[PDB]
Amino acid sequence: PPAIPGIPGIPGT
Amino acid sequence: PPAIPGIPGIPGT
Amino acid sequence: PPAIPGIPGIPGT
Amino acid sequence: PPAIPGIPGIPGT
Amino acid sequence: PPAIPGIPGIPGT
Amino acid sequence: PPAIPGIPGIPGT
Amino acid sequence: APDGKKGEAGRPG
Amino acid sequence: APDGKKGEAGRPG
Amino acid sequence: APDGKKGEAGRPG
Amino acid sequence: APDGKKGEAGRPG
Amino acid sequence: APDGKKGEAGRPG
Amino acid sequence: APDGKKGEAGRPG
Amino acid sequence: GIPGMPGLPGAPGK
Amino acid sequence: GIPGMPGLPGAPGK
Amino acid sequence: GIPGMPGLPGAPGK
Amino acid sequence: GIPGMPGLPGAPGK
Amino acid sequence: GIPGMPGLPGAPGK
Amino acid sequence: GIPGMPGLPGAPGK
Repeated sequence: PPAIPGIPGIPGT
Repeated sequence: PPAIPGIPGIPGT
Repeated sequence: PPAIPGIPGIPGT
Repeated sequence: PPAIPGIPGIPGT
Repeated sequence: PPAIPGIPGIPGT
Repeated sequence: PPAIPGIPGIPGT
Repeated sequence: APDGKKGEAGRPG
Repeated sequence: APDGKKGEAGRPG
Repeated sequence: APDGKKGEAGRPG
Repeated sequence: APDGKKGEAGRPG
Repeated sequence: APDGKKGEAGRPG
Repeated sequence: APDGKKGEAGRPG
Repeated sequence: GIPGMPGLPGAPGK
Repeated sequence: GIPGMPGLPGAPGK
Repeated sequence: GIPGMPGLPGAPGK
Repeated sequence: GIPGMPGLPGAPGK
Repeated sequence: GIPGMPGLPGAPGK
Repeated sequence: GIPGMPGLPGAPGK
């Protein structure tokens, strides 16, 4: 089970 | 079927 | 034992 | 035929 | 001997 | 002969 | 085939 | 399967 | 051979 | 297992 | 051996 | 073992 | 099976 | 077993 | 068959 | 043996 | 044969 | 033999 990368965060309101 | 990376978003108008 | 990437730092207060 | 990465864009005038 | 990545630089004082 | 990555550019004076 | 996330565009102002 | 860290959203102002 | 996307240049002002 | 470096937090002001 | 592109330096002002 | 380049620190002002 | 990377979000205008 | 990458944090508003 | 990465977009002027 | 990547430093406040 | 990555461009002065 | 990545340069002060 090779690993999955994480999601980048958004700019704030 | 190895995976494909995602496209980066654009600067806003 | 393949290696693990490091965590990115946060913006300051 | 393994794939080739894309070129990053430049800052505008 | 597979290669090691380099360290990112810091913001200046 | 596996490939070598390129060097990032510097901030201008 | 775990594929990547697509980025958001910037906001206007 | 060592999985990656998810990023933080930006702050308001 | 799934190849990458090329980036956009910045806008003038 | 050569592991990566952890990033610094930003400074206040 | 497809090698990477080198980045541009920033401009003065 | 082709190893990576280390980044520069920022300048003061 | 190797997985893929995700993209970055653009910057806001002015 | 290959490991994954982590994400970036967003930018603050104005 | 390994796939490739995409590029970043430049910053706007002033 | 594959090696890992390092992280980025945060941005300063205002 | 694995290919390489490209670099980023620097930021302008002030 | 796999090669390594390079680092980024920091941002200037104010």
